[PDB]
This record gives sequence, structure tokens and C-alpha cells, in this order.
Amino acid sequence: MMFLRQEDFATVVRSTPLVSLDFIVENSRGEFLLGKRTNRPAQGYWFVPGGRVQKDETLEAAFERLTMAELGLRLPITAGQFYGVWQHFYDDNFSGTDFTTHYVVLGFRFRVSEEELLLPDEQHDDYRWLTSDALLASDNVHANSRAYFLAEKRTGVPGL
Amino acid sequence: MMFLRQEDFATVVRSTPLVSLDFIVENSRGEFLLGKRTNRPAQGYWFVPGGRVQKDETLEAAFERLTMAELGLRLPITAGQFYGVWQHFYDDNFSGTDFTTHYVVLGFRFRVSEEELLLPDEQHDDYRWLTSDALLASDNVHANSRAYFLAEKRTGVPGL
Ligand SMILES: Nc1nc2c(ncn2[C@@H]2O[C@H](COP(=O)(O)OP(=O)(O)O)[C@@H](O)[C@H]2O)c(=O)[nH]1
Ligand SMILES: Nc1nc2c(ncn2[C@@H]2O[C@H](COP(=O)(O)OP(=O)(O)O)[C@@H](O)[C@H]2O)c(=O)[nH]1
Ligand SMILES: [Cl-]
Ligand SMILES: [Mg+2]
Ligand SMILES: [Mg+2]
Repeated sequence: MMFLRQEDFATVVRSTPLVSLDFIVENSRGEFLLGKRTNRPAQGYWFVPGGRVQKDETLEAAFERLTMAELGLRLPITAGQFYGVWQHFYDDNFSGTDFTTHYVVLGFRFRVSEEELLLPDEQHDDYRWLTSDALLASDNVHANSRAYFLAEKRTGVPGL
Repeated sequence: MMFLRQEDFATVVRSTPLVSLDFIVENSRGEFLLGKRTNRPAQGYWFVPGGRVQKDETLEAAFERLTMAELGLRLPITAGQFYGVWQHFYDDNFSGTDFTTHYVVLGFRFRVSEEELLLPDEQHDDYRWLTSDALLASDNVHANSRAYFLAEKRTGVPGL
């Protein structure tokens, strides 16, 4: 557990990869959860929910913290199916356009009931449940979220 | 690609997880490579070779840089069998005992010919090739290296 003050978060983002968990969440209709991001990077794009692991935080603890923060429902890591190690590179950062952000991302897939989520408004100003076909066809869904649904992008992803 | 100044590496290690690749390296007789570490963390322990991924460095590029740096032989990531995601927590760091180090680690296994390595002396002052049974019985092999030969404090799948 360590949420960093902004100065040290800036130095971290400038200097090293972030490590994060992305949640590929399915409902009862075979559709997947995307939120319209309010923060950089990938600001304004539809994206799966996800976030970074903190210093000295286990993956197990991060999964609980992040599902609760992103989805409004605390789930244990055993609820998730590990879905590979991905790499996301952005030209901007949480607080500006002056340096890049790099994430190494652990994907997890799971199915939920919509009524058990309490979707928060901090990181997204709208949410939708999209079919694979629809999300792949939309250039407003960021490429790094579309990639989870493309066979060609899964090739050579460690863990798949 | 970004090798950090010590000042920046210290801020990074204090503040966030490192992401690294560890190499489970087999020879033609089924033994595995361990080096006797000269740097913190895990200083003085026998450990598999491995190291961290830098800012804006792909896993593919890191794998080539790190195999060359650790083994003296450059191999592509396609040569490696993904061997799980692991989490390693140390009470010390490269610079001393003032803060902890946290790694999220991707394991990769592959076989080499001993005669094709050029084992470097920067990070290890000796190297041995041990059977799985032998290294598991040796307490001078760090617990975090022994874990690759059991069992699972492991996230995800061995490839294949
Ligand atoms: N100051 C500060 N902000 C953080 C830290 N970690 C994440 N954030 C920010 O908190 C918000 C949510 O974090 P997260 O879901 O991990 O980021 P995401 O990659 O933008 O979805 C974003 O605006 C992040 O930039 C941190 O340790 N310190
Ligand atoms: N100054 C500096 N040292 C680094 C950096 N990355 C790794 N090191 C050090 O370089 C050496 C080899 O790095 P690596 O194999 O990644 O780390 P290991 O976990 O100690 O095997 C170790 O002494 C590390 O502490 C960095 O960006 N800057
Ligand atoms: Cl050999
Ligand atoms: Mg997030
Ligand atoms: Mg190393």
C-alpha cells in the first residue's frame, strides 16, 4: 500500500514501467464493460477498467482494491481468469503531455451480474456493455482495449 | 530504453514495483543455472539470472538485452517458455537497507549449450549448474529461486 504524492508519481512515470491489472468484464448477454475515461492517458476513449499495483502491494490485494475502486464490487483474484501480460505505451501522462507512460499489464477476465456492480464516476463518465464485434469496429474504443479481442494481437502475449 | 541515474533508480525502487524477467536456464544434461549474487537484494544467495525492464522498453527488447547482459548470449523472447508471473519482496535494495524492493517477475525457461554462454562477472562471482532436486535441497539458493522448481506462488500458466 502506497499512494504516491504527485511529485513522486511524476518521477516514477517518467522513469519506469507501471504495473497494472486490466479487467475484461462480461455480463449476462456476452457483452464487455467499457468506460469512457476522464483521465489521461487514453483520455476520452472507451477502455476496460484497470489500474496500477502499488509498492509492496501483492497482486491479490491489488485485485481486491482495484475491483472495488473501478467496479464498486470487491472481488478476490480467484474470481479472475488470468489473461496474459500486455504492454501499453502512451505519449502522455496522468498530469500532462510532457512525458510518456508505460504499463506492463496483467489481464483478467470474469463474468458478473450488472446489478452487483456499483459503477463509480471518478475514472469514467459513462459505461457501456459492448459486443466484441461492436467494440472492435469502433475507433473510440482505444486500440489497447480492442487488442484483448483480436486473435492476431494475442499471438506472442506471455500467458496466452 | 532508459538506464536510470542512481538518484532516479532509488526513487523508483522506494516508490513502485519493478518489473523483471527471470531466466530458468537448462543445459543439455537437464541441470539449471544459478549464480552467486554480488548485488543486493538477495546478496550472497544463489539465484537464477534475471533483471528489470526499463522505461519504454518492450518485453521483446528487454529479453534480448537481459539474456545478453546476464548470460553473454543474446536470445529472442520466442526462445523462452513463459513460466508464470511471480512476486518477490525484499527488505533491502541495491543501495543498502533504507527501503524495500518489490518485483513483479515474468519467468522464462529455455535450454542452452554451456559452451555458447559467456558468463559475466558483474552480477555473480560464481556459477553452478544444479539438478532441480539439488537446488531445492540447498538453503543457500534463495527461496524465490527455489520456487520456480516447485510448485506455485505462481500467477498464470507455464507456456505450451
Ligand atoms: N498521485 C497519484 N495518483 C495516482 C497514483 N496511482 C494512480 N494514480 C492516479 O489515480 C487515478 C486512478 O488510478 P489507476 O486506475 O491506477 O489509473 P489508470 O491507469 O488511469 O486507470 C488516475 O488518475 C491515476 O493517474 C499514485 O500513486 N499517486
Ligand atoms: N543505476 C541503475 N542501476 C540499475 C538500474 N536497473 C538495474 N540496475 C542495477 O544494475 C544491476 C543489474 O540489474 P538487474 O539485472 O536488472 O537487477 P537484479 O535484480 O539485481 O539482478 C543491479 O546492480 C541493479 O541494481 C537502473 O536503471 N539504474
Ligand atoms: Cl550443455
Ligand atoms: Mg483505472
Ligand atoms: Mg540481474
